[PDB]
Amino acid sequence: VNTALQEVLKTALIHDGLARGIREAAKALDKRQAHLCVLASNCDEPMYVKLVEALCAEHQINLIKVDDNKKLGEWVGLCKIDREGKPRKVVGCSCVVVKDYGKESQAKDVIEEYFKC
Amino acid sequence: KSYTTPKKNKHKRKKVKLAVLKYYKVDENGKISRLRRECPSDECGAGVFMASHFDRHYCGKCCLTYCF
Ligand SMILES: [Zn+2]
Repeated sequence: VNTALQEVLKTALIHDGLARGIREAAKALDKRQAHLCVLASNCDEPMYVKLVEALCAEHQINLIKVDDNKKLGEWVGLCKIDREGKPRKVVGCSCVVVKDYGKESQAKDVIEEYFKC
Repeated sequence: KSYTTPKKNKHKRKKVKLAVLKYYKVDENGKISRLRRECPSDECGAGVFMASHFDRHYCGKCCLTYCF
């Protein structure tokens, strides 16, 4: 389902739907337009993870747990420079909220059924 | 050309580490409590919080001031 997550977020960023960042995630959750969110772990985050988890669990949003931050930055793909191989400077990211209008994808359907079941 | 009054240095706006985390409060359960107020304006309806100064609250997007 990770490949489904990466494809749906790529479609969301193509369609200018998702938001990236703690401030952006809070804005989406408060605007009640959020659909999914991602969070990293095993980091020096004493109350960061607790704060975002409570925000995610407030009302009807899906949660995805990941380990690394720079890996999540690779998941979203913000530094696709030097296309002939590895990106030259990988950026890190912790919280990304996925709001999508172009949800017509089998990846979106599979991940939605996975969260529903 | 020479000057007498020293040049007025530019305003260096300081950075805040994890400024988002200062808006809510941490709890072990799945509940949310908001510390500071939120602007009830039209453009910023329910997502943009307001400032918490020492004597009044303020929102710069619509220039809304709430004095005590
Ligand atoms: Zn406002």
